[PDB]
Amino acid sequence: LQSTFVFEEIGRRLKDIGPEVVKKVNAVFEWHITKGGNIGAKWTIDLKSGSGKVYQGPAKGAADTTIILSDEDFMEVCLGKLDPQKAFFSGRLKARGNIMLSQKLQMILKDYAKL
Repeated sequence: LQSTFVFEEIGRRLKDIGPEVVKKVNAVFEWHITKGGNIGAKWTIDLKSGSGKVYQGPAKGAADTTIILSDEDFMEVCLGKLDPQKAFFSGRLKARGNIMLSQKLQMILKDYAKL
């Protein structure tokens, strides 16, 4: 899966910026990465306490938001070739629970990525 390198890089960056992100975000994001429409990987980005954490599999507690999309579509979002809001409205990106939290996540992580 192409997305594995991205989740690992998010975990490495959270070592440095995690405390500041956690204050601004305050939530737990679960990711179901599909291939052949079948779940090829699950990840959690826990931005709720400490320096935050990225780990494999479902949230240890409740996830605020769950996003489901293909490995390819996830990579296209990360490469700026697919707008995440456009993918959502076209039905390529599924988001459950608190949908707008994940758009907050998008904005904050884009800000830090520019530093």
